[PDB]
Amino acid sequence: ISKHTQLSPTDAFGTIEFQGGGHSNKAMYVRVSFDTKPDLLLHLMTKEWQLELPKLLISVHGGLQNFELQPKLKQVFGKGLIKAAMTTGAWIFTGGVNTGVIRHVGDALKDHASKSRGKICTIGIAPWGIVENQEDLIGRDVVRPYQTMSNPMSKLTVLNSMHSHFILADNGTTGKYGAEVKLRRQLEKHISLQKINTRIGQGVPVVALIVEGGPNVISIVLEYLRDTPPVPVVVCDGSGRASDILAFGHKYSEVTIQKTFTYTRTQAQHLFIILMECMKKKELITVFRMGSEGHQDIDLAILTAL
Amino acid sequence: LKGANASAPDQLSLALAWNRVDIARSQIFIYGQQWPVGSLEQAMLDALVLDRVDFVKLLIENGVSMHRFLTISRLEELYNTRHGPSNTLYHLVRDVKKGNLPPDYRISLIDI
Amino acid sequence: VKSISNQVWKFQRYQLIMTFHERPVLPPPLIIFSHMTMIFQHVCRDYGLKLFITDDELKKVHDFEEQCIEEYFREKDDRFNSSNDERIRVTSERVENMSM
Repeated sequence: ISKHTQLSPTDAFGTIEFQGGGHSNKAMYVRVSFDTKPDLLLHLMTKEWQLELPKLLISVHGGLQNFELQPKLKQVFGKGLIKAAMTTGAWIFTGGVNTGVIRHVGDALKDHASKSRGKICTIGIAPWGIVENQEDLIGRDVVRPYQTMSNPMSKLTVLNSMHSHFILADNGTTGKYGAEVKLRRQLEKHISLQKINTRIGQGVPVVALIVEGGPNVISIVLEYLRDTPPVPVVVCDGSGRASDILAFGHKYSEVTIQKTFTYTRTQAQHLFIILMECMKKKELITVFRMGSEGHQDIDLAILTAL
Repeated sequence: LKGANASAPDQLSLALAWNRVDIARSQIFIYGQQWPVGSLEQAMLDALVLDRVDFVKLLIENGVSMHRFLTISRLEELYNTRHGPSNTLYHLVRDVKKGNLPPDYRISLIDI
Repeated sequence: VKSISNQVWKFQRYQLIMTFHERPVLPPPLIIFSHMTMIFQHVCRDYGLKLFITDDELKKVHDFEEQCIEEYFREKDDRFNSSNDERIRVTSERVENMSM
């Protein structure tokens, strides 16, 4: 149908504990609609959850495919991200479901809480339909036990643990993505316009971090770079997917035969227009590499981009 | 392990019997094991009675929840185990019940 | 002897306090009046022993205790991994491996 869903009030918001994991963790959760204004969400975030305005905002993008990272890359990336979010008070926006890079940042947070104090306010904005248990959370303002166990044939991925807060976006379908992306971008834009405490007159800076990804990662990076206040983008080469081709295009820029990767589709179709646009706006892009160039720490790479 | 080409519970049971935890941590628990339903809880029950702290911790770390695993029947089976170190529970039970119990008596939670 | 006596006295403070909490109000010379009050009432610990709490206070106390035990274990591990013996042993093992 043409989005013909009645706007019944929300009936799933409160706290959930993750049972079955290797830890005891709590996470506030609120399900909302895709038309919620960013100001209302920020009011709920700063008032009901008691979260101050952050001094740094990190957006993490990746591929929903459950990819794999080489040794000594995931460790360095995880510790750099954790240090960059721990030394300075920062929010880590993630996909939310336990797929791909979100599992990697969940494991990075798992290593951090193993041997360090403090709490990292990691916010996962995930669609409502793809959670394994749409039920088992309908208790309003009450604790609901949750099972971290997952099965391959469920077709609905469980919510990743080690996430301090959640926001669930609903449009009606179940098993289909693309219901929170506009909400996520509008929330980031609204946070960026919020004034930081300093009286100089700058808003909360926003950075984007890309790992692995796929065809949509190029489009998202291009949309980030074309916004009137530009958002710097940091890319890791060793992932293998379109992050690697972005790292290649960062080198020897201003080789079309070298653009035969064929990981997306047949060779006849190409996105060379948007890739050349990205290489045209390549001063904002900063690429991380181990020993090949500077910024051997992910923590130093992200901060110097801002 | 790879020579048997058996199911994951068989390899896990072999590693549990050998009391080699790092082999199970590396070789067994890998990307998409596709555990059969009820296998992990059976392995937890087997690891409890054999006094394997490391394996109980490892199974807890990978999805096994005690709030669903533990029941009255499983606790009763735990209290009647034999594949473990020596204990003085039977003598205390005999003293409380004044030696009226027949041989090979089945302990119950009321006795505990 | 004096350290043991101090410890035993601090232990017996509790027994003394409970003994005088159970005690009736009147002193022994005129305890006769209250010694016959329970006779008629036979055929007829809010604080000082316990402290009854509600559910919300119970949950808050449980979370506080959990935070305390987690902090204690983390502090113990951090103290152990920074002692001189551990550093010496780890350095020796890594030096031997590096030499090989």
